[PDB]
Amino acid sequence: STGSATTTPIDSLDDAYITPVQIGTPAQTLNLDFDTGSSDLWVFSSETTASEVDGQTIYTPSKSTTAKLLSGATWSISYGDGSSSSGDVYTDTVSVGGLTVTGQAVESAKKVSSSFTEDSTIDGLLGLAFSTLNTVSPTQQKTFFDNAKASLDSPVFTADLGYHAPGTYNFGFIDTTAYTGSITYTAVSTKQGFWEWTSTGYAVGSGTFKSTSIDGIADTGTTLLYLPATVVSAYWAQVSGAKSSSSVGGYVFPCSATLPSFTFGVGSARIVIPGDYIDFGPISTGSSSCFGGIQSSAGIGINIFGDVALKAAFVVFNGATTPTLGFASK
Ligand SMILES: CCCC[C@H](NC(=O)[C@H](Cc1ccccc1)NC(=O)N1CCOCC1)C(=O)N[C@@H](CC1CCCCC1)C(O)(O)C(F)(F)C(=O)NC
Repeated sequence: STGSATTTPIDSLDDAYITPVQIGTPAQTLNLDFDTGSSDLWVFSSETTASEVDGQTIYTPSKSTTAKLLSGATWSISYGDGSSSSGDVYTDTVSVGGLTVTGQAVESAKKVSSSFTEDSTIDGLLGLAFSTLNTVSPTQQKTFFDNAKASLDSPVFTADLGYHAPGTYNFGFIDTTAYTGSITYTAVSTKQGFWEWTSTGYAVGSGTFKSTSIDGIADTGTTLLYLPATVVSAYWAQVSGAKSSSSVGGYVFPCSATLPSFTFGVGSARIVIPGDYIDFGPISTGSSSCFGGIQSSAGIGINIFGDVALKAAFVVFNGATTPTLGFASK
């Protein structure tokens, strides 16, 4: 079996991608952020504290015939940006893109932080990292993908993010029309439960490639590219008024710059992020100072290939028994 769903940026900087998902019987449609660095499917719900919901679409398990409370399960997550949510758990049927999974744990928020409340177009998350990270206690629950994987023609999904434009997640199959040339696949480490891989090095603009291993995670739920403070200095040194800013917390640059591209290595292959994908945009409505898309990881403590990097590529998460990550140009 297969499924094919359209994800669409939430805003005109592609800060994040929402993808329609059907939960329950009959279907409730919520739009979920597809998250490869987390392993919880959680949703806005009927049980969500009322003062914390603001225009989001809520799951009402009371209305679904397939919904069962999972008695005493609780869950509680917190993420890189300090956002958090917790609450209780049903199981229910979930479809993505035609692909149906029965008995999926759907974690129902009771309490979300302010950051969630603020973001009206995201009605919760669909984790796609490794099931080890799921936070439901006391019985850890499986991911959407792990539940599908039985049924799948092929235990891969693929991510094909767009630059200011809709893009597609596919389960079960590789669209050989979606990419040019060949996919290079590269080993994953599951140890910390991330799709963990190692980049082969980098180029700035039309500079020389440096060979150098950068360990990072492929993370569709993280907006920017976060690189070691060395790699990142190299890049912004090539941008005329660019500097590191304490008030902004970041690398800023005059909006009037052109950015050079960034190449990252995948085995012997090279992926090139066009300069314009790096252009985040104005830091504050009407400032002549723009925020960059390439940011240092020193403070976070892993390297993240976020959406800037992965929208440059057609990406396969091959969830075989030995997982791999495949990258191709498109
Ligand atoms: C500092 C490094 C991590 C930050 C990363 N978040 C991000 O990258 C959020 C994504 C977002 C877009 C729109 C609205 C709200 C959030 N964006 C963000 O912080 N910025 C600030 C810089 O401008 C660009 C957008 C993150 O926490 N990713 C989570 C999942 C998200 C959490 C917040 C809601 C959206 C999804 C993650 O699961 O992928 C994780 F790996 F980082 C994680 O915490 N695993 C436990």
